[PDB]
Amino acid sequence: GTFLFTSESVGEGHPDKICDQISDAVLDAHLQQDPDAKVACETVAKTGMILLAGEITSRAAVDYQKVVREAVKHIGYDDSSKGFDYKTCNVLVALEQQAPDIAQGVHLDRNEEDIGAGDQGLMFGYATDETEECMPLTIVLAHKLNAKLAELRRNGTLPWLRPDSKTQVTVQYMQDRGAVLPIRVHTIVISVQHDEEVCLDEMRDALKEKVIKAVVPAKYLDEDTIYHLQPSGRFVIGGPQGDAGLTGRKIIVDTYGGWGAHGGGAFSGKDYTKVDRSAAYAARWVAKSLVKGGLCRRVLVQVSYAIGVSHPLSISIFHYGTSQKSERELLEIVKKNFDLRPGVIVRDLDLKKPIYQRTAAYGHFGRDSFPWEVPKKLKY
Amino acid sequence: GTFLFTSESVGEGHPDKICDQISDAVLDAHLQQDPDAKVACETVAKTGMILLAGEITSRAAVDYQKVVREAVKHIGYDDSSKGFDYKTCNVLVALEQQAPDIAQGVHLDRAGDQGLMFGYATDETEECMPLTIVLAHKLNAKLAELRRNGTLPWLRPDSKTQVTVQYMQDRGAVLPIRVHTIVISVQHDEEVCLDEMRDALKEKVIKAVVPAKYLDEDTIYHLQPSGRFVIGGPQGDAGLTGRKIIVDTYGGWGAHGGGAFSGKDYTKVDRSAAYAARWVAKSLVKGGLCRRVLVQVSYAIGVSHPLSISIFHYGTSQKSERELLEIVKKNFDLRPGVIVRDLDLKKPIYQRTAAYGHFGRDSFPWEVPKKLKY
Amino acid sequence: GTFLFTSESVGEGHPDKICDQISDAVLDAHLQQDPDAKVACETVAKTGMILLAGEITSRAAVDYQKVVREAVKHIGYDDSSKGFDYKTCNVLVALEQQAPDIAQGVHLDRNEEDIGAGDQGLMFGYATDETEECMPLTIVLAHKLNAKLAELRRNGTLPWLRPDSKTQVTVQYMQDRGAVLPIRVHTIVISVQHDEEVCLDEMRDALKEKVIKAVVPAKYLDEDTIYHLQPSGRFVIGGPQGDAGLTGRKIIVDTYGGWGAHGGGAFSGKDYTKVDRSAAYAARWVAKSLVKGGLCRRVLVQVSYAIGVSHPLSISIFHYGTSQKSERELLEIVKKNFDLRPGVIVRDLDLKKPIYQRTAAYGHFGRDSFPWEVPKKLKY
Amino acid sequence: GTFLFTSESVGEGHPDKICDQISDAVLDAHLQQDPDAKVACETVAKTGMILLAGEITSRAAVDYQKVVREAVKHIGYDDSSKGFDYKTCNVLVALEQQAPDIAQGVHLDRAGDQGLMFGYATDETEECMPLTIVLAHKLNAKLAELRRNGTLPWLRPDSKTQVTVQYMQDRGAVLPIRVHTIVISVQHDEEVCLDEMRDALKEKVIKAVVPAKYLDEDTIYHLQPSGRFVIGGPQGDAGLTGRKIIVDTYGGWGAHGGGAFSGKDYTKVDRSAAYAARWVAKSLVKGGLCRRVLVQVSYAIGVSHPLSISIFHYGTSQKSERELLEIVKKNFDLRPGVIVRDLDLKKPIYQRTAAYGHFGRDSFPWEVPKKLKY
Ligand SMILES: Nc1ncnc2c1ncn2[C@@H]1O[C@H](CO)[C@@H](O)[C@H]1O
Ligand SMILES: Nc1ncnc2c1ncn2[C@@H]1O[C@H](CO)[C@@H](O)[C@H]1O
Ligand SMILES: [K+]
Ligand SMILES: [K+]
Ligand SMILES: [K+]
Ligand SMILES: [K+]
Ligand SMILES: [Mg+2]
Ligand SMILES: [Mg+2]
Ligand SMILES: [Mg+2]
Ligand SMILES: [Mg+2]
Repeated sequence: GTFLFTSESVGEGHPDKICDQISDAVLDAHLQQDPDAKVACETVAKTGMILLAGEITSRAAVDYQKVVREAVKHIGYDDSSKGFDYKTCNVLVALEQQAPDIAQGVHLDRNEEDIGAGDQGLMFGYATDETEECMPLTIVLAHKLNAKLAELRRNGTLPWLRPDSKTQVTVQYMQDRGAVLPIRVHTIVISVQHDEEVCLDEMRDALKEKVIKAVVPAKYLDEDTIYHLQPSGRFVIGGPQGDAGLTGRKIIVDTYGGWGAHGGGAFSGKDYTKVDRSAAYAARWVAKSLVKGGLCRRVLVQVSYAIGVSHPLSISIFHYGTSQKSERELLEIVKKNFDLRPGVIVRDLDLKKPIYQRTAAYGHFGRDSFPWEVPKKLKY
Repeated sequence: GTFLFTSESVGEGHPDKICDQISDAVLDAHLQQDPDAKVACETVAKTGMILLAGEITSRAAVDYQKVVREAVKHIGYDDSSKGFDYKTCNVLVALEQQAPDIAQGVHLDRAGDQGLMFGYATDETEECMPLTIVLAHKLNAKLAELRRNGTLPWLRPDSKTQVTVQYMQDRGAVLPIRVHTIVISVQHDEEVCLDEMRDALKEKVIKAVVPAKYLDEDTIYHLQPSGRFVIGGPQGDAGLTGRKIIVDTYGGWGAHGGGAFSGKDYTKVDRSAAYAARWVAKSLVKGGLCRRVLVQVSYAIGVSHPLSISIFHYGTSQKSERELLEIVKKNFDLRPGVIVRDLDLKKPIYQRTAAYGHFGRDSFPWEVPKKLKY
Repeated sequence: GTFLFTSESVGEGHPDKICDQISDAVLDAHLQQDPDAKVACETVAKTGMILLAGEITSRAAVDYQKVVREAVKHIGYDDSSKGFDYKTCNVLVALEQQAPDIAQGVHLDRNEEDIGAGDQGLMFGYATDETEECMPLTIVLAHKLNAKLAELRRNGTLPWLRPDSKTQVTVQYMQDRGAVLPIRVHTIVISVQHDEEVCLDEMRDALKEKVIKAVVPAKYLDEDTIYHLQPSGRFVIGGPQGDAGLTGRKIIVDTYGGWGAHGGGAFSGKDYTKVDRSAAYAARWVAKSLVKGGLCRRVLVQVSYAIGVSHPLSISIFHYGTSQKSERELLEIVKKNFDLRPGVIVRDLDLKKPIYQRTAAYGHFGRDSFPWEVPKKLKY
Repeated sequence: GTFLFTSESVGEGHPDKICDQISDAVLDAHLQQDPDAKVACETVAKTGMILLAGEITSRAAVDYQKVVREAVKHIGYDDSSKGFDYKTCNVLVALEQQAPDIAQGVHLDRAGDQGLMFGYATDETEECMPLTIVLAHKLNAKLAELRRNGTLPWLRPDSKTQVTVQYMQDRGAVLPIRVHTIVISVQHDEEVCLDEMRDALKEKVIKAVVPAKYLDEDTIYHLQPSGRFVIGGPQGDAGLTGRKIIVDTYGGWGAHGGGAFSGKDYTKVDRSAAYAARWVAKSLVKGGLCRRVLVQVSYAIGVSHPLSISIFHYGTSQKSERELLEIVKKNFDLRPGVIVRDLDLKKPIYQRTAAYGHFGRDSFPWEVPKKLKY
């Protein structure tokens, strides 16, 4: 019955993640001035360049140079020696108005609850009782390891740390009547960018003692746990230098780390009419409500939409055999407790609030301060 | 016992898919001249612009003006009236190409990344793929065919489809009963009327693609649901490489452990090993060992052979998951270098993978089952 | 004593001129909302692309996509068949704030009259009594031929005309005690973009009869005047297609067509603190005031500046031998009648007004509606 | 009888001059592999960005990453602290290159543009150039020399200079009396103080460059007149090719009929014929025929020989303007193809022309006088 599972996470300096964070900084800037801004901001990062491309219709007046550069500064790129500098990089902007064909078809002249989905697509929600955050342990640990790196970097506990990082966590699992039971951490891989003025031995020791031991519960670590710390050796240069990144290229990392399923839509740079984000958030909220409500131990939720149509086209519940209720009974409960129109989801989850930059690293799910992470008390 | 499941696909002129096709055209162009080229090509598309970005190690000299413009012409974007024109678009090249290692070039006498790849196969179609995503793909292909042959000359290249199937289950296998809902949105000229479009989409597209047994009086049609789709392509929506990874794979079914395919050469194990894991899954189903199967392959830093393989048959096999694993190990060598030899992955066939799905197609080595010995 | 002289002019669709006009559309957009905007907007045009690059510090909120596209539409590029389309071209924007080192050094915390020159440089003014506009006849005729093409194109008199054009006018001159006397037009070259649906014979006839005869005084045209009309044959595609243009690459065309001298500075995209524009305008005003005042028949004026310094570093007057007064006497007259500080020039010539897009084709000099073309009555 | 005249020059790291040097580096790279390459390369520079745009017909395969980055490194922009770094800048390539004509490539057995070009020469310096622009150039060169040898290591690459000379005239010749005003603005580090900079600029730069006879107690110095120039290069001011055409030529003296030089091959007659007209003017002065001279050469559509040549000697010749014209016609063939052979203009020497002036330099064929027969 046993298996290994591995999830990845990347730090704020990974070029794909730079792009997600910039995209969401641009979104939040619009939303601070215009709660109804329509935003579809894609970011591209490569040697010496950030480019913004997409569609925005907004009453806000946003200084894109400042927003981009300040976000790059926040990430921690302020020098050639690091591979990238917010002060001297190229910032190119190709942002236009949202197509009138789209605007007319989705949101123009409609009451808020009746706003059409901004696009077709499918979205999944997932939850699992194996952690208190109702997330897979592999992806929880991978994200927490990258967050701890950035925390220690920014407060000066390990001042040699730089922004680019990647972590991979392999956990050995047992199964229990469709639930999954994590038993031990099999392997932890951590690669992190660093200043020239530190040796590998010191870094590797710090990674084990100040990062891994601070984050991973001791019960899961044992004599046979494999540690690959700076496995490729030195990593002085990182970020976009000799690399290319794009918004929405870490969607598995952003969600459940390979668990459950994904509908393919990216989250970052998109306002709530883009169901790729708002309905995946709501479906997470549904999944977590079902598990915390004690209706199942593990659950996958699918929803889908058509451009310009307010209501979901389909809703599906898969409980992995972990409920006394049938999947049809759970679906009926979901339909009685949730209204998954984007114009209702927006009110329920407060999705005009400019909190999206916070979502763009360390996973969109599993943190308690977001409204989709507060379970709904269900009536049935 | 019944449930719904939904998958989508997009056309060749969807802006994200334009980028996947260009990224793979770039890969193919390199491989044609240098079979050992290393390519990590990202494409970005917005109004008027094709931007290429990324890292290449290669001996090839590629004419990007030609490669990009021919791809765009082939997709069908050849006039400003359509929103994009291969003749007049801006091709920006930001690719960083270097020569291969000098010392090894003169060495005339001749993978480590912790993660997992998933393969999936189901007997519900002959493609060994979910019906939802098979139909979604074929609906886009049909639109391109009818556009290109002049049957529906009001069609433009950008299209999206979505199919919801009502299924029942039988001992872990999934049995399609009927198509519940079809969405089609396709870019169009300024003369055709909405009634005429909706009729053609049902009668000449959907009914030519979906087996009649799956269509009934209750099937729901959302055809041109936005009302007007004249602006399309990159003009309407920015595109990037690797933003249709679920379209490229299994449509929400099975699992995905991360990574996009297009614009990456065969040494990127998250492409090559995903193709191998598909090959294994399809071999098990076509071999009659499983009706449905998820093949999960983990690789470790410092091991070439997989760290571990798990086979999840959903209860559709008489044999245990452990017995199937033993059959897999005796019949497949999933070291990444062996994969690339067995599936002939140095050949420039990647552009063809970049629309209508990487899986389920009638034309790639990973879609040819291996005859298993056991 | 005789010589030939040739000047060129280009139409609004010439790729360099597209860039000047866009640069000045961006300037005027800023100035409409913020009269004190600092603008240094360079434009680049090539196949399917307009890029803006430079420095702007302004209270205005400017929609660069709309400003660029509307200017391209105004020029007349709205279809692939023409080589360029405002609807579907790429517009990239790389506009940042003016460097604080520059701002502090030039204009910050200073009274308006004491504002420092925005840069060092040298500038020339020129005037000549050979036309009523006080301009060389070669450049007057070259500009007027391109203007007449755009006029007839836009009002539908010759609907096959497209925006790209180039004209070259060779005039035979005599000299008269340092003045120049135009005698005859030696050669007129006109190339103009056109729709596919017209033949060369019809175009050539129209160019002679509706353009050249409407614009060039009959006295200068004779039996030996050489006409090269569509000399390279068909010209269906023009503008940025397979070409590249930049702001400030037509500075000779913009000024005196090869006559007098040039200090090297471009005009378009620059607010009045950039002496490259404001002091060249003032020096034109000085030159024209001297000629119309009857102090000389032909005159060249030089001025120069240092970054951050309000006053000119040098002023020089060269009268070609066409005055009874010495060059030193004329200089003394100029210094008594003009204050060539940029902060004074701005008030005299009304240079915060958003009229700059009008300057960007058909020459900055010679038109009566601009304040630098109204002679100052001189006291001496 | 005295007057002032002012000319300027800029350093290698002035952003417009960066672009001229890159455009000509691109030209040279093409010519090194293909002497018949046609090049019209525009460079744009702004914070973090080198953009190449333009049309090329050539058989060469050029590594733009290398050509651009090496040029920037050579100029001295190698760290973010200086505002620009060759290591980390974005190189965007939008050049459109095509192969030469297929039919003529197989033709194995082997200019029309109405306009004028001006040449100018003056005996006031040995360079045969105005003192104003000679001094302005040399002041920038001195700054680069002292920066590069570590004498003044607080110097950065971006610099501008301007020199105003008080002249008298003698029968049309111009005689420099004294330097009236010097401006120097040069980018600098964050540690050096303004007093120290101003002293070094006067004592180690100006006094090492300007002949002492021209400096006096009344010479006006504007050294670092802005007060602070730490931000510089493309970060501070966008650069473009062909925006220093007066710096490249005669500094306001003589005349200019239009056109920039850099990034254009020898078949662009407004480069080649401008060089020839300089050659003619310098030959007349060095031959003792003129002290000062403006050579005006007109070309006509459909004539290879110039349509007309006028020689304006300002009264500095015993011979009439007509007699000088006859000497020019007997000694020079100004057909553009003959020019390119005589001045050896297919050689890749253009990058060297792109800073410190095209005229007056000790190293180009157009600056070597022709011995005249008359
Ligand atoms: N007016 C429209 N109606 C329906 N779909 C559209 C429209 N415009 C663009 N699309 C499609 O939706 C995607 C996301 O906006 C585009 O890439 C395109 O395929
Ligand atoms: N703070 C400054 N002081 C003086 N000159 C400057 C400053 N910043 C830039 N420059 C120079 O002036 C030019 C135009 O702004 C630049 O290319 C640069 O050479
Ligand atoms: K059990
Ligand atoms: K998009
Ligand atoms: K006379
Ligand atoms: K500039
Ligand atoms: Mg999507
Ligand atoms: Mg997309
Ligand atoms: Mg200037
Ligand atoms: Mg400049």
